[PDB]
Amino acid sequence: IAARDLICAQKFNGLTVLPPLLTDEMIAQYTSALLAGTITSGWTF
Amino acid sequence: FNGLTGTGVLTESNKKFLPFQQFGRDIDDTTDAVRDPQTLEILDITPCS
Ligand SMILES: *[C@@H]1O[C@H](CO)[C@@H](O[C@@H]2O[C@H](CO)[C@@H](O)[C@H](O)[C@H]2NC(C)=O)[C@H](O)[C@H]1NC(C)=O
Ligand SMILES: *[C@@H]1O[C@H](CO)[C@@H](O[C@@H]2O[C@H](CO)[C@@H](O)[C@H](O)[C@H]2NC(C)=O)[C@H](O)[C@H]1NC(C)=O
Repeated sequence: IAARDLICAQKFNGLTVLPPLLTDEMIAQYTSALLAGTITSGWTF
Repeated sequence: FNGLTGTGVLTESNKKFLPFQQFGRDIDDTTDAVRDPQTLEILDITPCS
């Protein structure tokens, strides 16, 4: 995971990789919210 | 270094170059490590920002 790395995506000649807007934790929270809502409420949510 | 040109940042490294080997390579077939011909110490190359 890109935690300690000193931003080393670029490679020696005008080539860069950009990070995604949504981090993985936010996606996990979205999935958890959807699943809890469908377990408790059904389709009405 | 020894004819080959380049630009970047030099840092001390602790690689394991064989005695007859001069410099290193990378998956992107680019220079990544050098051995300076004055003290025979491995040196690492970092690209510019
Ligand atoms: C930018 O470089 C500096 C180099 O000083 C990084 O600072 C490090 O910060 C961590 C946590 O605060 C310390 O444990 C390290 O000791 C620091 N480095 C040094 C050499 O002392 C900083 O994290 C870097 N920033 C990014 C975003 O990569
Ligand atoms: C090539 O580099 C220098 C050129 O004079 C010499 O290496 C150093 O020489 C001084 C004496 O002038 C010593 O005190 C150092 O310990 C030497 N450095 C090393 C790494 O040996 C020498 O002529 C040559 N050195 C080598 C390693 O071939």
